Amino acid sequence: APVWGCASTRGRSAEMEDASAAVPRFADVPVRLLASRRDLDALGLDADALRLPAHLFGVFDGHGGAEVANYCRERIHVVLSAALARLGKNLGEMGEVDMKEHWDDVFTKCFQRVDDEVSGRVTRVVNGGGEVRSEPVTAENVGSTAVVALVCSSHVVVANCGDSRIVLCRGKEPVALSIDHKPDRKDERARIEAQGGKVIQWNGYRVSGLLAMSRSIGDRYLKPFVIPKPEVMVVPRAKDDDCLILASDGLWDVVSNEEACKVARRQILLWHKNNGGSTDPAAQAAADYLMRLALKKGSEDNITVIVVDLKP
Amino acid sequence: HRHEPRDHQCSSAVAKHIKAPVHLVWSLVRRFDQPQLFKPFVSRCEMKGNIEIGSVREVNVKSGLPATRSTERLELLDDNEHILSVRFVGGDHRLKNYSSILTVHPEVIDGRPGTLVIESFVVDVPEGNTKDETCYFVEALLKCNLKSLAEVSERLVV
Ligand SMILES: CC1=CC(=O)CC(C)(C)[C@@]1(O)/C=C/C(C)=C\C(=O)O
Ligand SMILES: [Mg+2]
Ligand SMILES: [Mg+2]
Repeated sequence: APVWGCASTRGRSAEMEDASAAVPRFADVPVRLLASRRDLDALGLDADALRLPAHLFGVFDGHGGAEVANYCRERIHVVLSAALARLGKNLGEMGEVDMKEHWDDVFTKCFQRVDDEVSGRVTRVVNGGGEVRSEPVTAENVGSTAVVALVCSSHVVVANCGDSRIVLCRGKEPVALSIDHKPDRKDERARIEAQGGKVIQWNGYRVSGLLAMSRSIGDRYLKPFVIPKPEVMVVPRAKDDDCLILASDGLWDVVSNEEACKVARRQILLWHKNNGGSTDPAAQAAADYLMRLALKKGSEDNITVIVVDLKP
Repeated sequence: HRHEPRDHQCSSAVAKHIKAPVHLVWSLVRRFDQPQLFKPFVSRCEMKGNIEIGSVREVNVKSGLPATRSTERLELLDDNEHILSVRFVGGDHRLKNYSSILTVHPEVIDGRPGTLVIESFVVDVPEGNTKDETCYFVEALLKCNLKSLAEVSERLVV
């Protein structure tokens, strides 16, 4: 049902700490978060009973280790899918509600839940029942970005935590769907300093002079300055839409938004002109191209690219 | 623990109570060739020869930091008086002329034998920063190290 490609490499680094997830039909989106019950009652349709499939895509740039990025790959889509089914029922005996504010809650409480599992603040289930673990997943200096996009036929919902990024090409011109959580961002400095922390310029603006981002999963040794709260944006799809690009800093450090969009469209069209849970050859070709464009431009970091085609 | 910071330098210290006997803690601190035994930020460490004054370890740190490698020389290692002094003499980091002193002391904690660890340092203030920023940067790392030291120590008692 969903058309995507994923290119991922160790790159010129000794170890791989990037992780990614692409889960088709991972959940059904409660339509009550996309449209009001009254508008649908006027058509005779029951918003609570309406089925709309969604897909999840995620990129997790680990730092200090791969274990938290890997844990995000394995748990976010599961925690999220369960929250959406629970929310779908609680809307039964509920009235109208702020959809913006409910998308914030479900993604925030989801990221917060994976962060709480990673740090040990809650017990977590292994071996699909029977086993439980309560000790932290790993040391307190390991973390990971999380940029995830929930995709259905009518909307793209985006949740970002860290300096990974997702970019939408709408109308052959790029649109940033996330804003990097660099610690020198005016509002992030204000937040960190209000907490009693410091944003120090130390080979780049860093929290406590250490971490080059203001939000992430894990990294409990930098709390409460570094936090897992994501920025959520709900983006109605349009006839203009070209594609979706999720990537780690391994790509965005050497490729601009404009360039990443231009190359993605071209590679998808380029593949269709020459040719009149599995990946799509055209999106894949755009993902492999963007990965190699990052290596050919001198990127020394891990590189992870997901391309999602928004047209056919 | 008396350092004399020069005009172009800062200095501070951090302490930690460990619920383990001195001999147990110090057995971990003294292995100058394996600081990854308690430092969560170390990924690799190389050293030739016996641990002795003048020994040099080449440390590689994990990702997510402002640096990747430092070269460190053992300045002082007293096994009767539990003292360890290290100096950073190379690397690609911004801690020039870093020097630390670490000591372990016996103590009674909750009716059992325990340990107090004290670590102080002096380092040049890098170009563009303040004494306060530099001390904050180091204390955050040291507090984390002594945090890890306490965990591993208290785990060896069981
Ligand atoms: C954690 C880290 C990051 C740097 O930017 C410098 C350096 C690589 C030296 C360091 O290993 C510093 C470690 C410190 C201050 C103390 C220690 O280890 O006892
Ligand atoms: Mg990384
Ligand atoms: Mg990276």
